[PDB]
Amino acid sequence: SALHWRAAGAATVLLVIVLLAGSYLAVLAERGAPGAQLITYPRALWWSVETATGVGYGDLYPVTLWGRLVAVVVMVAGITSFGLVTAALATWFVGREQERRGH
Amino acid sequence: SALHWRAAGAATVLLVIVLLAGSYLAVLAERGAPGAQLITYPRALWWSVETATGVGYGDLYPVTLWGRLVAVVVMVAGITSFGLVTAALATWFVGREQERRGH
Amino acid sequence: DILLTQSPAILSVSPGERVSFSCRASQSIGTDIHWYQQRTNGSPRLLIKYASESISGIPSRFSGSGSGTDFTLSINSVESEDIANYYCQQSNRWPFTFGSGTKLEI
Amino acid sequence: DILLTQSPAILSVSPGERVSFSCRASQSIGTDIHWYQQRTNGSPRLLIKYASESISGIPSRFSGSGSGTDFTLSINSVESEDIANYYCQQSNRWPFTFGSGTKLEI
Amino acid sequence: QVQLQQPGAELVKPGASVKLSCKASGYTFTSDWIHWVKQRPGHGLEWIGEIIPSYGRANYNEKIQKKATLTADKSSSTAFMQLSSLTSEDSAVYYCARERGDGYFAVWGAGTTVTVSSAKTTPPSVYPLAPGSAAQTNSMVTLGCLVKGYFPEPVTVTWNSGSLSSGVHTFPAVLQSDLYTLSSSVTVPSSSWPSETVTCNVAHPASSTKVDKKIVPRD
Ligand SMILES: CCCCCCCCCO
Ligand SMILES: CCCCCCCCCO
Ligand SMILES: [K+]
Ligand SMILES: [K+]
Ligand SMILES: [K+]
Ligand SMILES: [K+]
Ligand SMILES: [K+]
Ligand SMILES: [K+]
Repeated sequence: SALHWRAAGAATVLLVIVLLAGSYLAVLAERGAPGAQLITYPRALWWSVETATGVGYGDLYPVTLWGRLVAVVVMVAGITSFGLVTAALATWFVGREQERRGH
Repeated sequence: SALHWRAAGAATVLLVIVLLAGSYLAVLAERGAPGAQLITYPRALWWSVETATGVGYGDLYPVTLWGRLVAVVVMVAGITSFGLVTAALATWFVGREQERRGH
Repeated sequence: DILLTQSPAILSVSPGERVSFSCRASQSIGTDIHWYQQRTNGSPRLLIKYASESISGIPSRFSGSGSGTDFTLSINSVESEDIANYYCQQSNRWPFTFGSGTKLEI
Repeated sequence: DILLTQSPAILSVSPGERVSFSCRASQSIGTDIHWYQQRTNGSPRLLIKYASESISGIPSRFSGSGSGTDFTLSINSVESEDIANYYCQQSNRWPFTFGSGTKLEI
Repeated sequence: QVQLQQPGAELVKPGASVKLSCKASGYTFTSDWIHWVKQRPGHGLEWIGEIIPSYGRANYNEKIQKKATLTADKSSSTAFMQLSSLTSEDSAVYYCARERGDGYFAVWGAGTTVTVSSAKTTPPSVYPLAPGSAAQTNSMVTLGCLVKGYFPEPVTVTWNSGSLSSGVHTFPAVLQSDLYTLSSSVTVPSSSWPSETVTCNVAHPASSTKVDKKIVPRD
């Protein structure tokens, strides 16, 4: 296994950790704030996923400072992970095209 | 430090500047328009981040022409910055794979 | 905060007859409502979770329905052991809140 | 624009008794409500910000609660210095608006 | 096994403070929240606050005056509620409940009856209630126990250590001169008494006393 496929795997594992920790911390941050909906773990996890994927339906979102800071970490982890996968795919294709051209 | 890691760092710093200036200008543009919610700085900043990351929960959005123009700049700055990071990661992986193959 | 209205406060029914308790939320809360039973001098007891989901150990004559703002707890053929106070509770928005409660009479 | 209803306009209470002022918004405004006190011939004075957040220099007997459309300012054990007019104000949507005010009597 | 264990009662003087406990057992997760609910006699359930033991953070009902302070001990799996500066308005049953972080209260405690009063603790006197010599009997016979002069509430009256539940009802206590009094009724087949023993069990957790009283025919 080369570097790019290693970093991609690591980013995927790390993303899973961020989703789980993010769901836990979001509930912890949002409870205590009147009107907050991000307050139970199952839907918090669903919120984490759609935050990391950038979909953001808007059915759930943080209203507190720390809940929003947690969200930012989830967003960045998502953008970085999927960005790291795209870069890895590009490296794979560049290398294969390099061999195909006999260089 | 090579070019790609330099541009990535510059894009990150520039993005931070856009988020701050964007939050300030959004409030300035949205105040004066009845029904506007993007009118206080703390949540405007949160709006800027979720705009730059493309998440867009829909809890906050501009309703004025200039507020929307500001939003467009924030979006593009976000897409460009994270796009510049992905390109930098790809260059890093291509270079390392190049060495791994002894070329 | 979310207000849960339970009316009527008292429900009189004949033995073996179907009864329905109502719970109305001050705003839309999907299906995040839960039902509890409290007999005289007893502690509350979960009957239905998430509006309609049954609980292990709870008689099949207990059921729930509704979504949004209007929720209903139903008892098929009321028997003597069902005499108690019935409370609804929401978990959609913080803080959790309880309804005022409905007493069942036979 | 957002209308803030304060009823009743006058609240009579006995000394040492807990009192509660109500503020109702014409639409949902989260927790973007703020409370001010204005004594006779005085300027308004911030008591509570963002529905429930306490302010430095303000006696601990002053508290706030609520979210969405229904908000409450409370005073634990009303004393003579609390005699004033009480206004709520929203910052959720432009323009900012004030409630009609509630007068406290002892 | 009982997942949530609370003390039966606590007597508090006006102005004093008390710390209620709630020892948890069964499955425990990092996503567990412990809640506290206040119920005044004749009234409904009122949410007080919550705490997450795995982190120690607590949240409180903003709509009411904060007289509670929640803490937890991970080593003993016990939750605590510190009630301070109590008045008669604070006299109620306080339940603790466990939520698996999914919004509903799966299990509740038995409840701790808190009485705020200046009066002194008094254990109950239990007297037997057997029919008089002239009383005729049908297929059933009615016996009883007189639990008189105790403070504060509550008392728990069982018959034959719980084995005799059917045909049993205990009346609400009456208050007079800072002392409570109630009776408990039991109805068994006439042929079964007194050949098969009948004994009431009166527990008064406020004074940590539990007494028995065998019901025998009048001499
Ligand atoms: C990254 C932030 C960790 C979660 C912080 C908990 C916030 C406590 C709420 O007052
Ligand atoms: C890029 C736009 C700068 C902000 C313009 C302020 C708009 C004035 C509102 O009438
Ligand atoms: K996207
Ligand atoms: K999106
Ligand atoms: K919407
Ligand atoms: K979106
Ligand atoms: K959306
Ligand atoms: K939406």
